[PDB]
Amino acid sequence: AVVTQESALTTSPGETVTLTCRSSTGAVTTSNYANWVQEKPDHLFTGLIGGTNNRAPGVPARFSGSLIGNKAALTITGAQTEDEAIYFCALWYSNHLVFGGGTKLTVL
Amino acid sequence: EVQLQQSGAELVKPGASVKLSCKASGYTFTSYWMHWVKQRPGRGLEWIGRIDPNGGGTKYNEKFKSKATLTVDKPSSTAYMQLSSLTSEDSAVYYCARMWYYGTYYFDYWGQGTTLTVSSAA
Repeated sequence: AVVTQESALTTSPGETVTLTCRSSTGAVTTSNYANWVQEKPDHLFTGLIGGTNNRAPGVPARFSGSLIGNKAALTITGAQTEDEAIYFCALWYSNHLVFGGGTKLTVL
Repeated sequence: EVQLQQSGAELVKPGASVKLSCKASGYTFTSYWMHWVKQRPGRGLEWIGRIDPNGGGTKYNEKFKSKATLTVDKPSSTAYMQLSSLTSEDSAVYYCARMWYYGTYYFDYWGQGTTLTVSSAA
């Protein structure tokens, strides 16, 4: 299985932007337990959401996860300047975890 | 208060082995799994596997079956990953990242990463 994300997306401060996660095997299901992880400059990683829509404690409420159509999605509602970073999704396939290529989010 | 502190940079010869550490603190070590992830430029992130510090049960990426060995030491709240038969393909930054799995799943805290360079002794 191969996981695909948008290479790069551009948004503006305060706007709503949606990042997606694609599974090459078919539609993303709740059994894929989609995760979303954020990478900030200087190799600073933070987990945001797991199990599709479960936010880790302490993560800003503006980050939400869901399944939209055949993919898993990360919605950033009211993008902040500090949200500019690389976002990785990872899907579970019944024994192993596979990361997407990551999405570079630019916030104008 | 939660911290995942990984060992310092490593420089090793091709064909050798190396053991990386991830010292956990600020929480119940045995309550969260610990994943290991590999980062190489232009290659995003690559899952190595995870270990359940409660019993030391592991689940690996089949690609890393014969490469990585995950262990933990409960008393020192430290998770380890050994990488063997090193080649230039193993040169990367490695991270440990904890995961909650009781009722739901999610990553949260990640280590700062440890850089490994597989280099021939001139």
